[PDB]
Amino acid sequence: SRAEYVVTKLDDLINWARRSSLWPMTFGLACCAVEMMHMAAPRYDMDRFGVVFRASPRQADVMIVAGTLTNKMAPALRKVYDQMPEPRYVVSMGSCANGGGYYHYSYSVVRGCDRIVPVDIYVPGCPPTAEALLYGILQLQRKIKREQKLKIWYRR
Amino acid sequence: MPSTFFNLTMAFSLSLLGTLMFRSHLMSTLLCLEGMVLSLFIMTSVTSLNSNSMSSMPIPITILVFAACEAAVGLALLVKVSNTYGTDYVQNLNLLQC
Amino acid sequence: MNLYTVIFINILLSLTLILVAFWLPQMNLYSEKANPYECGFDPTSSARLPFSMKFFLVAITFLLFDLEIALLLPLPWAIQTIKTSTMMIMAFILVTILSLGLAYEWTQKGLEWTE
Amino acid sequence: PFLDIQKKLGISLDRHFMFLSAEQPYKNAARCHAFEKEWIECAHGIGGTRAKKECKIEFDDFEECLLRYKTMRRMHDIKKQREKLMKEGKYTPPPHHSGREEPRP
Amino acid sequence: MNNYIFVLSSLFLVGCLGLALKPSPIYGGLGLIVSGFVGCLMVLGFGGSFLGLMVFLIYLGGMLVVFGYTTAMATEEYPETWGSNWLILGFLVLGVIMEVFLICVLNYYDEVGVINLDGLGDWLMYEVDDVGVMLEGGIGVAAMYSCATWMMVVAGWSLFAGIFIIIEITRD
Amino acid sequence: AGRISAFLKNAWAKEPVLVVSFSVWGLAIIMPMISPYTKYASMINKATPYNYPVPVRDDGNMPDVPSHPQDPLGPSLDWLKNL
Amino acid sequence: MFFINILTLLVPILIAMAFLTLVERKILGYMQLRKGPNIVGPYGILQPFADAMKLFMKEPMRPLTTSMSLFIIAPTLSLTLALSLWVPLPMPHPLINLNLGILFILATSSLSVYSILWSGWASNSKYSLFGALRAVAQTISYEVTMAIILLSVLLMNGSYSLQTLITTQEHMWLLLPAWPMAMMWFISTLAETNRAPFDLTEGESELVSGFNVEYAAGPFALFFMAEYTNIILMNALTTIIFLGPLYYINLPELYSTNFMMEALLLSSTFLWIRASYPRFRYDQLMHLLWKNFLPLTLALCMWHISLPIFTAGVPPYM
Amino acid sequence: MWFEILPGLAIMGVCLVIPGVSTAYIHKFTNGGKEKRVARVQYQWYLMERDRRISGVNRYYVSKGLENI
Amino acid sequence: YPSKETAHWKPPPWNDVDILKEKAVTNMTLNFGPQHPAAHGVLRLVLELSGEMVRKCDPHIGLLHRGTEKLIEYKTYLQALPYFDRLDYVSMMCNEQAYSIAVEKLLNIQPPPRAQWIRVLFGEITRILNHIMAVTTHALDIGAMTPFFWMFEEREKMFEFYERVSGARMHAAYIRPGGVHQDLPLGLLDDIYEFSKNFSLRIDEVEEMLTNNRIWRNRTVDIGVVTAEDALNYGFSGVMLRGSGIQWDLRKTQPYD
Amino acid sequence: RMMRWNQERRRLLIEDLEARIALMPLFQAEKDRRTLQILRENLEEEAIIMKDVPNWKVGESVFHTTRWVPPLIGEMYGLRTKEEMSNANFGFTWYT
Ligand SMILES: CCCCCCCCCCCCO[C@@H]1O[C@H](CO)[C@@H](O[C@H]2O[C@H](CO)[C@@H](O)[C@H](O)[C@H]2O)[C@H](O)[C@H]1O
Ligand SMILES: CCCCCCCCCCCCO[C@@H]1O[C@H](CO)[C@@H](O[C@H]2O[C@H](CO)[C@@H](O)[C@H](O)[C@H]2O)[C@H](O)[C@H]1O
Ligand SMILES: CCCCCCCCCCCCO[C@@H]1O[C@H](CO)[C@@H](O[C@H]2O[C@H](CO)[C@@H](O)[C@H](O)[C@H]2O)[C@H](O)[C@H]1O
Ligand SMILES: CCCCCCCCCCCCO[C@@H]1O[C@H](CO)[C@@H](O[C@H]2O[C@H](CO)[C@@H](O)[C@H](O)[C@H]2O)[C@H](O)[C@H]1O
Ligand SMILES: C/C=C(/C)[C@H](O)[C@H](C)/C=C(C)/C=C/C/C(C)=C/Cc1[nH]c(OC)c(OC)c(=O)c1C
Ligand code: SF4
Repeated sequence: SRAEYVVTKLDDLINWARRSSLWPMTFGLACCAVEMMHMAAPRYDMDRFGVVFRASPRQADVMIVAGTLTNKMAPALRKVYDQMPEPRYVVSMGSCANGGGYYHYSYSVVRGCDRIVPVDIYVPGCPPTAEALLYGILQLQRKIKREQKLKIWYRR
Repeated sequence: MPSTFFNLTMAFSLSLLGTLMFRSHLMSTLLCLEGMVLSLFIMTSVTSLNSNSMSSMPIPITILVFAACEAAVGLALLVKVSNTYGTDYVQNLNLLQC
Repeated sequence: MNLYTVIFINILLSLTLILVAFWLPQMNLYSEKANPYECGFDPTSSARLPFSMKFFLVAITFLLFDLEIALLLPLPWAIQTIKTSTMMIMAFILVTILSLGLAYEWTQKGLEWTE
Repeated sequence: PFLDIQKKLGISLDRHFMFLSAEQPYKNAARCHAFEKEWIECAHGIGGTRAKKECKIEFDDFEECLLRYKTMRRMHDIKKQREKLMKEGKYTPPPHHSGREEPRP
Repeated sequence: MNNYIFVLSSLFLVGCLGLALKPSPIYGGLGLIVSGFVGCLMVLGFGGSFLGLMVFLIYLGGMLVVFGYTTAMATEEYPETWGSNWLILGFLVLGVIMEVFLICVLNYYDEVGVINLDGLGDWLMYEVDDVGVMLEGGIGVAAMYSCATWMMVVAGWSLFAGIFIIIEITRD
Repeated sequence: AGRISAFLKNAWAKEPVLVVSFSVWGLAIIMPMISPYTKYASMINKATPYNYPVPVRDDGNMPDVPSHPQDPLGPSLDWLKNL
Repeated sequence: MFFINILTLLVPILIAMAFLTLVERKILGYMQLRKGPNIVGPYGILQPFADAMKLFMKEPMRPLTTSMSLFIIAPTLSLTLALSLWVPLPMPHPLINLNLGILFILATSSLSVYSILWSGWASNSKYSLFGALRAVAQTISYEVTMAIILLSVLLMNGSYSLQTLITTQEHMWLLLPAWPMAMMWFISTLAETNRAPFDLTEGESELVSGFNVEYAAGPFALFFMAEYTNIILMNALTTIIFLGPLYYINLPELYSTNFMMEALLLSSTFLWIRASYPRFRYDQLMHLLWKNFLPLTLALCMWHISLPIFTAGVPPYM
Repeated sequence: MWFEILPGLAIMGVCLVIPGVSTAYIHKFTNGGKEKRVARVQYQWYLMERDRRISGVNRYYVSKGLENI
Repeated sequence: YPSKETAHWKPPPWNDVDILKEKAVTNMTLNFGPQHPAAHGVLRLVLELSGEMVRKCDPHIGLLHRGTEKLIEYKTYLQALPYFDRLDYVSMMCNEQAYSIAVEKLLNIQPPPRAQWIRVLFGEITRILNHIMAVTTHALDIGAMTPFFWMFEEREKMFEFYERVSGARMHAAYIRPGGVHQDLPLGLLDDIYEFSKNFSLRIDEVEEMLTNNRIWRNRTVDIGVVTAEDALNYGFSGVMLRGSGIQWDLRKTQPYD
Repeated sequence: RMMRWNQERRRLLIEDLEARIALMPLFQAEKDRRTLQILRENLEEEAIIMKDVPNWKVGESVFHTTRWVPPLIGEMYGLRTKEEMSNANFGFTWYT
């Protein structure tokens, strides 16, 4: 119907604004965070996609888990994630974050950040190259593009 | 003008009540001494403007000049009261009964 | 009247944007989201405890100098007087004692923050 | 004063802006300059106690110019009597009091 | 617009009522800014200008310092607000009732003397030189540099001495 | 007289803000004393006519008070036009 | 017709504020050897509107420890005073013509410091309280000199009216007889607007975000709109005071166009400065302003008191 | 390149000229093709009030010259 | 005259100096990290604060303890090599060399002449890598963010040399006990030389922005002063030693390769 | 250049003030007449309004002196519309 069509284009409108402004939380754990700094470096310039690092979880949209999550740091990662306003997305980057990686069998490591927070995109690698992370970030925008919140509200 | 002075004068009385009726903080009693300065300044300013007495308009400025000094001297004392007991509560300033 | 209108218009815009910000988004409140922020760990004490002011002496010296601005701001009208010699002499002295007061505090380590 | 030093030295530190009729910047008279100048000249040299009775005419006029108690009273009575007539319906203000005059010049 | 000045003085009154109940000095400093601003608007309504903005300027810097001192010396765990305690909340509400009563009462027994609600606005500006040029309050305040130079000597000395006074008071 | 130059050069090297501040402070107190224009500051302020020049009744013993403003008598502002 | 005149002030300013966020991100980009935004629209021109829309669909935060009345008031005050600073600016004819415009600018600017203080205090968080107590320290630093600098410049102008600066600078910028005060004035405006190397209240490096760390969503958007409006205004004010644009009574369009070019250029230098320097320590900001600028400003105040006297150059009252 | 900054810098420029130009024209459109009269002192305010009274349409900007006497 | 209510009054002190029960000294305790732009990731710096003055520093580490030393025990001497890439994960090939020289000593073997020159070549590329990260991220915390973007373009190019020998931008796993894994690909020394001829201009541009800047000097001069004798007693090494005047450098005093 | 331009502005101000002085007699003549009619027009309405109020003397002064006392704004616009009164109290101060 006309209203169902209008709701669709309003859905694209709000998605587009969230796709075009992803503000990751300044937050990296280990060597994977070095490649996340390279994605911010001139060659890739994530800023040109509208991606701006913000220190405060209140001002951040995306949490990129870029390094190993140990048991000591697990509660703190969850707390800054809880304090992220919604909508909010997690990119798990690297083997350590993806599933433990080189430390999977360590007594002190969380075997994957997805035991602690819900993860949207998994980026393989140890570390993923800055392009691999960039591909993952741009794969998160397409996930948002497929969001259908307003349309589903209409059919409730 | 008649209605304004009554409201201004009652404003001064409320702050005199505030100054004379302490609570805990000494800082709060200092702010009431600034409520009184503000009421007096506004009365003097309105009096001088209404009567067209330009030669009296220096006087409201001196009230502010000599009211800051008290606020400065009052705040300087409040630092010494805090450096002794760690708060500015008036109930602590009672050693001198004996 | 204009100056009252333009500022209500400013206030209403700031209000209107405030209302849209709170009633438009989809809100999901729970205790762990609304706790205070402190870099990922729980605060060890409320933020309302005393916070020592290491520049307090400069703070109250700002008040004294702030009122000495109130004495220099009439100067643009004062240079219109016939008694130019008087206006100038009073102005020079006023600025000079502000400077002499500033020099004394500077040499007394008054501008230095308390450690 | 308690130590008439200013009078002794012949200077004037604060004596020259004591009252309304004092000198003003750019020769701008104060409100009720005429009345006050009369009262201060009436009570000059005869002393305070004599002046309180023998310059009561000058003072009560200055007091009326400054505070205008009788003026507000009088204009309150005229407006309140007109309010009463208009409610009954025995008086309609003139055109020049209802916002329709032929302005001067 | 005939009630304009009456409302500003009524707001000023409350600001000092709230101030007199003495909540946390964070809010007592907020009442002084709003009373300072309200009072600034009164001096403007009566024809002032320089005097209006100065008292607003001076009280903006005073409460800045006062704020710094509150967070360091006059802060407790649960700062009190006007609604924090039922007893203060009672006297703030009751205080507003009284003025609505005192104004209505005193207006009943004189009608003109003190509060003349019947004639608000009629008696704000008494006289005014309609063809004037030199009438700003700044010209009157500026007389300190020529005519009332004594005012400025005591004012300047007050501030000059104060620097010496505070440096000794706060000295270790 | 010899050590001062060493000090002044020293301050000028490492504290020009204060050396500039004292110089400008002291240069502002000399310039009115020696300028040949300081006298006109009062005169120009006195020559600006805010209030109405209220005329005086001509009794008959006023031989140096103009009758008409375009008379060759009275205060003149030629010194100000050609200033 | 006056309401339409508000529209043609508050809307162009708000649009110009938004694109300043884009110009900031691209000038900082190319200065850092990258491109800044250029995907969201042609050369990123839509990037500002995306950020705004996203922030007003973000969930707003109501922390449990927060004082809500001041928490909400503070951002509302911030953006109100940012827009209110504009109504007296003569370009070349102001929307609201005030005799003491300069004091209205000084007084409005000071009152906007309380949005930083109240928000930080109302957040009831340690990092937000650190940010607030730097706002207090920063204001105590620049307030005294900033007012006196204005006094010095206005003794060549004759009044506190902003519209009379147009006439003072009819034949020459005030930048020439006053370049020492312009140098000190310019640095004050960086301190007034919390701009690098003086972004001490925010100061992401030391404080996570300073006073607005607990703010998200639309309330946090209002704080930024206020910050970037002030940048344009303070540089717009500096253009009127010191770089007087060409004014011909027959070509008021000329004054606005020239006024804009210099205001844009000065706004760029704020972005240029942010890319070039490290951040001051807020204790050192006080020492800069009290031990360097203040001694010079008092001397220049005494210089400019005497200067019209011994050249017979007193400005006219009107 | 660096000139790709211009598209945003040019928008910001157009935006900053609308305030000055629109206010100047609106003043002429609401004041009979003349600059909005400025009144700094009481004397100038008196002239406007007198002009408002002698205009005949209760508008200060409708000037009457020698036609009127 | 005693009265029941003042029965508790005491005579004042003989010199007006009233003894007071010792006042509670409480400092503000603040968490500085882990999630903090200056913590370098996983530092929970617990600070005791008086105003903004630091009274005590209490670094809580272990937020990135992953049991590398226990995991190494279940690996061979080759399986364990990549753990050393992830220790100082900004100085990868330098870590591999430290591990390689240890095992070679225990094996009693010598790497061949060319591989020692490859390991010193990449040993010094990694130092330039490490010092860019140290200098610019240090300048980034202080508030100067531009130099970071200039030098991380140079790091992007040095990562290209890591990838052309090993196939990985960071964790090369290239230095191995006994030598290096593969020989340099043809044409790699030209690119290293092309980069090196231009790199000192890059250092010049960063220095033009920091070395003589008065806002950089004020933030760094007289800050964190450490005396020589306390440097040695605290276990410091490297620049923390040579910053204080101590003349020590293992490349000079106990040379390897 | 500031000196030479401020001196020129001082002459321009003197010319502009001399223009006002040349015209104050005409404004002063008009102010008197305008004020006298308005006072006469309130007097012609007090007589109508307060005919039948005992002990009312229409036009009675409140001053023992017989010197001319200029009227207040409240005396002068007090029997007119509130718009006129608001104008006289805030006309100058609110114009911006
Ligand atoms: C009557 C309506 C008119 C307005 C009335 C308010 C006028 C202003 C009064 C300001 C002073 C308030 O007066 C107040 O007195 C009370 C006792 O009653 C004292 O207050 C003390 O006792 C009360 C009662 O337990 C406690 O709630 C309070 O915390 C404590 O400090 C203070 O001294 C003063 O805070
Ligand atoms: C304790 C603090 C003291 C430190 C400060 C000391 C400041 C002293 C300043 C002295 C400067 C006064 O400088 C003095 O200026 C006046 C007027 O300006 C000049 O006076 C001259 O001009 C005036 C008008 O301008 C004429 O009316 C007058 O007839 C003529 O003499 C003097 O020739 C000059 O000597
Ligand atoms: C912070 C709170 C602020 C709220 C302050 C109160 C605001 C309201 C103002 C109340 C003051 C009196 O307000 C209003 O004054 C007018 C004249 O001025 C009174 O008088 C009015 O009516 C009377 C008849 O009764 C007539 O003479 C005439 O129409 C007018 O004078 C009104 O009876 C009263 O309603
Ligand atoms: C020991 C402690 C005290 C020492 C410090 C104080 C010293 C005094 C310095 C202040 C000097 C004020 O000096 C005083 O100025 C006033 C006006 O300003 C002059 O007084 C003048 O006032 C006005 C000027 O328009 C005239 O109408 C009046 O007739 C005339 O006397 C005095 O003649 C002079 O003596
Ligand atoms: C300022 C804004 C920006 C866009 C900047 O350009 C970039 C993108 C942000 C930076 C620099 C850091 C982003 C996240 C983060 C907290 C990383 C952890 C970290 N940080 C380090 O140093 C800084 C290290 O140093 C050895 C580390 O080991 C680790 C593990
Ligand atoms: S996955 Fe590899 S590169 Fe990433 S943090 Fe773990 S060890 Fe480091």
